[PDB]
Amino acid sequence: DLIERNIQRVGASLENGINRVFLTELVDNAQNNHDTAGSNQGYQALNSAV
Amino acid sequence: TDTIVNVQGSFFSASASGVADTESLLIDPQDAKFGAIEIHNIAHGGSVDVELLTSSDDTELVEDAAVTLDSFTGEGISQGNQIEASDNTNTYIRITNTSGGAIDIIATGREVSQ
Ligand SMILES: [Mg+2]
Ligand SMILES: [Mg+2]
Repeated sequence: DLIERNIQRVGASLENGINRVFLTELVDNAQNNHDTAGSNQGYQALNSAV
Repeated sequence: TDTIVNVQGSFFSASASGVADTESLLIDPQDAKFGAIEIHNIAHGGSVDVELLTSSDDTELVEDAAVTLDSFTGEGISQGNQIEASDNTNTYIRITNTSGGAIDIIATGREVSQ
């Protein structure tokens, strides 16, 4: 069913768009930052960000 | 990723006050807890001969081999040495006073694993 396929593509394509807008905002406009400086990335970076 | 702070291994020192005109500081690796020593510094209150000895006995100095490393003159510091001795190699370092009187001697460095 090509109309169902294309309905699925149109849906997924828009959802991807939502996700782009979301992620771009989320990354660009966070007021806080944890500079890992190539080290202690992982749990310590997550905990430091919290 | 794991990050460790490195502190240098145990300090070692031998010293004598008023060592007489032909007497000596016998630096013995038995006094170190890791059993071997690396002397970096020799502070001498007058002229001295430095001698490296191997013992024929495991725990007392009975001279098998003896080499005079250097002669230092005047009062001052020799530093940045790696004069090396250990108990299991039966190695002793001797500093002999050659001044016309009594002097003070302070040797310092660090321990090495036997
Ligand atoms: Mg802040
Ligand atoms: Mg020995």
